[PDB]
Amino acid sequence: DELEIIEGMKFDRGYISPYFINTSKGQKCEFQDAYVLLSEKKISSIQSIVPALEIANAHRKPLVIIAEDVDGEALSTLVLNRLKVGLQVVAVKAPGFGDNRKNQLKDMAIATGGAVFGEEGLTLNLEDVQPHDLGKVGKVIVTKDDAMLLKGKGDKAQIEKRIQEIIEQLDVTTSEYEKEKLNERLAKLSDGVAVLKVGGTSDVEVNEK
Amino acid sequence: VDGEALSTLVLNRLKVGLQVVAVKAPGFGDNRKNQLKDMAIATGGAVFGEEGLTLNLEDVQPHDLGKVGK
Amino acid sequence: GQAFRKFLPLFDRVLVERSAAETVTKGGIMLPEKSQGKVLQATVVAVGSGSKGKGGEIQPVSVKVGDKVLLPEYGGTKVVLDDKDYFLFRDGDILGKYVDKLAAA
Amino acid sequence: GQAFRKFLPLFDRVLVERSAAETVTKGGIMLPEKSQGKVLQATVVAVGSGSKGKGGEIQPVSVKVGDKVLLPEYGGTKVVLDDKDYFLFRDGDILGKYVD
Amino acid sequence: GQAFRKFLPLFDRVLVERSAAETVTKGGIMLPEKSQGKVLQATVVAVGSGSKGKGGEIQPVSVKVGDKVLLPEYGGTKVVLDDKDYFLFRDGDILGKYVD
Amino acid sequence: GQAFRKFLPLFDRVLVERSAAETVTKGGIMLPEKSQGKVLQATVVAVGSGSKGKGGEIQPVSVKVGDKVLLPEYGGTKVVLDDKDYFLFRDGDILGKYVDKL
Repeated sequence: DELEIIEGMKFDRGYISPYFINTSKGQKCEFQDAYVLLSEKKISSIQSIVPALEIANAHRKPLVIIAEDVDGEALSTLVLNRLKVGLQVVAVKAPGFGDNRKNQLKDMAIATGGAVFGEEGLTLNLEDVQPHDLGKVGKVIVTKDDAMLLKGKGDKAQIEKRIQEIIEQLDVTTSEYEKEKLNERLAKLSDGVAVLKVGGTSDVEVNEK
Repeated sequence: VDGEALSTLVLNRLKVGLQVVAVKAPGFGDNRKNQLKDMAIATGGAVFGEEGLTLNLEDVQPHDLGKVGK
Repeated sequence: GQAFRKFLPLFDRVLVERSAAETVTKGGIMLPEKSQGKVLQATVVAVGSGSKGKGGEIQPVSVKVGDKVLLPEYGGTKVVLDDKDYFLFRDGDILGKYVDKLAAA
Repeated sequence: GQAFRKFLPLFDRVLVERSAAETVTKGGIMLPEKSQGKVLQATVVAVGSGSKGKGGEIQPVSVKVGDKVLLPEYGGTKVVLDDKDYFLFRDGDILGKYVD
Repeated sequence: GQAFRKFLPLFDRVLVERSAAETVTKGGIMLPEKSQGKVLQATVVAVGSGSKGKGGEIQPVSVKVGDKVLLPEYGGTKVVLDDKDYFLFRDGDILGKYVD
Repeated sequence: GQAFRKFLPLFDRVLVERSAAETVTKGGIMLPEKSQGKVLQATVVAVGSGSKGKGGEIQPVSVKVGDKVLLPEYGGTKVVLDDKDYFLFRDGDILGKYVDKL
């Protein structure tokens, strides 16, 4: 048996490009006191991405970008400014399903303090950002496979509101789709959840135990 | 209630706490008309949308259309 | 012909600033940024020398700078000066002028 | 050229007010406010200086202000004035004048 | 009418050099050379004799050489002189001249 | 108006020799439009009398024979003389003349 305790914001998506790597040991990009940008839409274009980087270089902080995808010319700006004037940026794919992604990115928005870009209703566009529209996190670690965000700052009342919302969701939720728990574990992290990995030498043993 | 209307309702709800709420009609085809006339007559008068006697949503008055309590 | 922000429009062209469209409607209630159209009220800020045609001599444009004017919803090209938005129209395309003074009382 | 409600139409253009649409037609029978619809009779309320193109000199528009006139069903652009609806047409587009 | 790099544009046509576009915008952040555009500021470098029309005598083009000028985003055709890129427009198509 | 290989172009028309056209293929491979060939360099070899219009008298064409000239990528129609390829353009369609003397 092993007890693992998770706290933070973990999800299974990795940097889009190898050029983002910072550590050379492990091949990770490791950041602290970072900003986070959250885009519900794809980021291909330049004109939507650039102010978000100017605002980052202004306040001399590393930037993590989470999006449906980041590619076209945007990615080119990202790894050019990364490779030539050691700017601290990474870009990663949205946790990814379809309609689930909206709740996940809005979760990360609420946790890290800040707002999601792209179309919900009231649309905030990527061209007009302010530092209070981003996100702020104690630490960030990214690999080829997975992304972890740590010590994100936001309204604790509003986050506990969020968890109170998801539990009251799942409890009445005649569902074979357990991702609501996968959501709930995330927004509970850095308050925390404990996973109990049970051992044994054979499946039947593992199930009885 | 959706499109641009809902967009006005929120975000403008999130402003110097004025209270608005919007809800779907009890619904289900031809029944909803009879239900809305019920709530109309109950709160005392109420008509909008297509018609017997036609009242349009652009032309409202403070005595409209029925009232109310809680 | 007279210019604006170091920009002189050519032949028939008139440059105008669209006056900012309403965010707080009547009484006190604000509306979302998508519900506004292109706003069709505009002040003119620059003017071309005029159209050489309908003669042999140049014919000057029918509006003076600083006039309030009513645009059509179509047929106009955006230009940006000092990171601000202005719009460029043919003199013929403009529909109406708002007037500065009354005749009788 | 003459104007209306601080609005002067340019070159060829004429501004008109559409005259109010029928509620008790012919047989004594009333109609709903949605049943029509753009009215093709209109009184002129403003006029442009005229079209520069028809010589070297300006040619003034063929209608004077305050005339009753018959519009086409398609052309012309809506304008709103404090806070009422008026419509704007080219002088050529207008079909007819009512005389008196 | 006046020419450039042994090239004289004909009738109404104007030849211009597009002035080199931004690599380091505003703040401090660099951009890829082709990213998503054509730059719409350009200096004129050659000029045609004129269109001759609207009369019987030639009418010269409305811009002189060496003016700063604002192009439209669609028209004009590319031409290459001494392995460098220049662009060719009708005099009417040009939107604006920059004054000192 | 002056002619070439027993061919005289009419009204507004100019006959020109184009330096080889095909850009769409290289060698054996296909190419993506670059501005692949928006503009052709060519020397003029024949000329029409001129366009009767803008007056009552004929107005002669704006280029003389033997000039170097820049064609548009579109418009012109092929003609063949002594089994060689030449191309025919309107005087208006021509974009530019190359000059020979500062």
